[PDB]
Amino acid sequence: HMINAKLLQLMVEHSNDGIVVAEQEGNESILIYVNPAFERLTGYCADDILYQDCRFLQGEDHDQPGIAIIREAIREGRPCCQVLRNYRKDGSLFWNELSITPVHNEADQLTYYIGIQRDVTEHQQTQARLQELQSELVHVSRLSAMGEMASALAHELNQPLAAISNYMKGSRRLLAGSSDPNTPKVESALDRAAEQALRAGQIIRRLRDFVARGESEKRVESLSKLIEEAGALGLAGAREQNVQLRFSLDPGADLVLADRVQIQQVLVNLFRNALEAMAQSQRRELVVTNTPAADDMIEVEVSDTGSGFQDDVIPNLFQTFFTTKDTGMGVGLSISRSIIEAHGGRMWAESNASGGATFRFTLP
Amino acid sequence: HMINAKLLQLMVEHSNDGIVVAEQEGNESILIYVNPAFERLTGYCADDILYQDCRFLQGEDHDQPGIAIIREAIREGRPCCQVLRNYRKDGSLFWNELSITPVHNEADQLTYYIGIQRDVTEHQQTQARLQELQSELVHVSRLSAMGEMASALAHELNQPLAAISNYMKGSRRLLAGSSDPNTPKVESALDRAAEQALRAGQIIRRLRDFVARGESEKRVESLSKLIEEAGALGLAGAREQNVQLRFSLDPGADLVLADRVQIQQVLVNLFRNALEAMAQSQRRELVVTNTPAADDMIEVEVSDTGSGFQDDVIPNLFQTFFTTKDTGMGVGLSISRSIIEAHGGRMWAESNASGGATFRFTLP
Ligand SMILES: Cc1cc2nc3c(=O)[nH]c(=O)nc-3n(C[C@H](O)[C@H](O)[C@H](O)COP(=O)(O)O)c2cc1C
Ligand SMILES: Cc1cc2nc3c(=O)[nH]c(=O)nc-3n(C[C@H](O)[C@H](O)[C@H](O)COP(=O)(O)O)c2cc1C
Ligand SMILES: Nc1ncnc2c1ncn2[C@@H]1O[C@H](COP(=O)(O)OP(=O)(O)OP(=O)(O)O)[C@@H](O)[C@H]1O
Ligand SMILES: Nc1ncnc2c1ncn2[C@@H]1O[C@H](COP(=O)(O)OP(=O)(O)OP(=O)(O)O)[C@@H](O)[C@H]1O
Repeated sequence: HMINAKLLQLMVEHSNDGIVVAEQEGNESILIYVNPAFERLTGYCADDILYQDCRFLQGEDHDQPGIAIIREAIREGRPCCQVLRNYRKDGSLFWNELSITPVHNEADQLTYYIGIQRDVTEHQQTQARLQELQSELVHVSRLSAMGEMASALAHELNQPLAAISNYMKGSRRLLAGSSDPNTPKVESALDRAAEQALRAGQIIRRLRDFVARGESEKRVESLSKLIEEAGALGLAGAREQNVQLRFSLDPGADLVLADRVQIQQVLVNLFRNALEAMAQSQRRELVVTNTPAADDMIEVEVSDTGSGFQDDVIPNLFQTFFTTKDTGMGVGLSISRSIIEAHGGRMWAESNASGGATFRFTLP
Repeated sequence: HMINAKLLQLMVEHSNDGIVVAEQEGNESILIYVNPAFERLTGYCADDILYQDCRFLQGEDHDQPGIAIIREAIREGRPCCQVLRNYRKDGSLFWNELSITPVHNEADQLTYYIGIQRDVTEHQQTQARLQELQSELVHVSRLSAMGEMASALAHELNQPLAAISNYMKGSRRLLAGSSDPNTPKVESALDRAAEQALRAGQIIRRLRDFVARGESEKRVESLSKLIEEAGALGLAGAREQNVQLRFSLDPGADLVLADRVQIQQVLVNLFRNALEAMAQSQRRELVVTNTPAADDMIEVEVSDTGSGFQDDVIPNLFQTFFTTKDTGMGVGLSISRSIIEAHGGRMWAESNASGGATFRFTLP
């Protein structure tokens, strides 16, 4: 009609997408045409797999929810789109997105099917990794948050509880030189008061290390990889708010010794902090840069042109619970600073020439 | 090469996927064939859009990154796959996935292109909302974890600190009827000891309500909608780990009064907990069901066939910090029960007949 059928077949033959045509034979949907893209996608030759049902690509994996959906859609004659785990000739696993359209041929009085097949292995794998990274980030966020919470309340209670015990020791000394008949009752009451104060010390340390159970070591980590992993989580919104991203990396300064989950959470917090500071900024530029620093250490810098720092803010930063945000907890930077220094580096902040914020840290 | 080109054209014509053929004319890739699927996808008639470049679907939206990728891929003759913001005839926006394959016809000495076009508007939208839900979950996880923590250490310290103040009041009472010369010194020391206890009392509530700032809003919420949002986060792996999902919902008993972020986080925890319990299970079945239930309420049930509960476990459940997991906090169920009861319902647990766990809650 619009185009020669010979040309249309030529396009299908050379399409980069897997395209097959199948023929209904009872409970079989036997292949009657496959294009070279389908031969590459599946690793099979056309002369081998023709005139049998495509379900052989599943091989052994039959507990897939999409299989029943396809069978019902074929039984109803309606099209369908499902993702299945298929296996190529060499046995390698790929996820195959099947777009199947049942078509009825009047000339044959027979039912055919056209299937467009696309490899979504790369989509499934990066998505599955993001769910790992999302659950990993949530887990370490909750653990470290209560960790900073526990050390904060412990240190802030350290002074009043110690004062209580000091007043007990002083009162007991005053009561030592006493002959009053009620003195032993007072001394016993002061004893139990001292015990309860010490027990409060026991309690806070007990619930502190209940959320600190499970701690890690360090390993060789690629900065490129962890910057990309942290960016996938923390920088997902740059395009919608027009933040210009620049990752300036040093190939000579790419491998560091770091525990990947702690540096991930530092960068996620820095990335999110930077996006928030640039919400109302006219210039929106985020730069990440690595250089060797200290004496045979390596420094990573993340600078923004965001809302920046008032004169009083910078020295109140990296301090537990300090925040300028209505809903901020002010623990992100405090946890981050402790993490970088525990890795053998230093972490600090400064205003940049554009009125924004610059954070630096070093890693070995 | 295996089927008649007329039959192959018949399949392309009736494919549920948009399939077009274009012809290179300098910097133009003019349409020479579109199938009815593309006419429905684009809302245009074939007689209208033939023999012009498909770029009219972009309209004015030319600040799309895929346009440069497609233009260069066409210039190089290599295939490409990009998603673009296109607008149909009525002006409504849809996201279009373009698989373009440049093909060379020797008979013409001309370059053609075959394009498979599918509407991915829903995929892009559910993914963008999923990115929102992930950041939303991280935010409230850290907030609520320190929130249930703030009440936790306060409740465990409530007894020793109250005892300290009571022993101060009792000691002062004993010292009232005393003539010993050192008594006024003792009384003054006991006063400051009591003051430090009260100051420690202030401290825990102060650091408690620093994380209680954003805590107290409610709203009308759809259970169907929030179950799907929670499922997107918590149940993302059911298909890939072969968990059978069944949501048996009643549309007449679907709308409840609930604060959506807190119930979402309750469900996310239940969904992840259920997947973990079925990690080593031979039968993997997850059932979510809503029914009318109480004198004013509607009940939602989440049942699994997972590892279930040892005989001693259930009575320590819904209790803060009780966990059977090496890395667990044991606050999820505790936070969940407080959230559901604050929303006017009740929450409890029981073992099911398959050896797994069943959780129920009700909402108005
Ligand atoms: C045109 C067409 C193409 C198909 N391609 C594939 C495929 O590439 N991989 C696959 O695992 N199943 C594929 N299937 C699905 C199988 O043909 C089969 O219908 C499905 O596994 C469910 O059928 P069953 O319930 O009889 O197993 C395709 C089906 C049709 C109609
Ligand atoms: C076969 C084919 C189909 C195309 N279909 C679409 C389409 O449906 N929507 C769209 O926005 N662009 C589509 N394009 C892309 C445009 O034709 C154009 O190449 C693109 O906008 C980049 O070229 P330009 O930089 O000259 O605009 C298609 C291209 C080809 C070759
Ligand atoms: N990129 C930045 N630009 C400007 N100010 C920043 C930037 N990053 C952090 N800050 C400042 O640091 C303060 C503390 O931030 P921090 O990361 O510790 O926590 P937060 O963002 O307030 O809260 P939360 O713990 O919920 O993430 C913020 O209130 C803000 O004033
Ligand atoms: N669906 C379930 N099947 C079996 N056991 C479960 C299920 N849901 C919860 N549990 C049990 O309840 C215990 C407490 O769970 P809870 O939700 O309070 O926290 P958690 O999963 O241990 O930790 P976190 O709060 O960090 O997620 C778990 O250790 C687990 O043994």
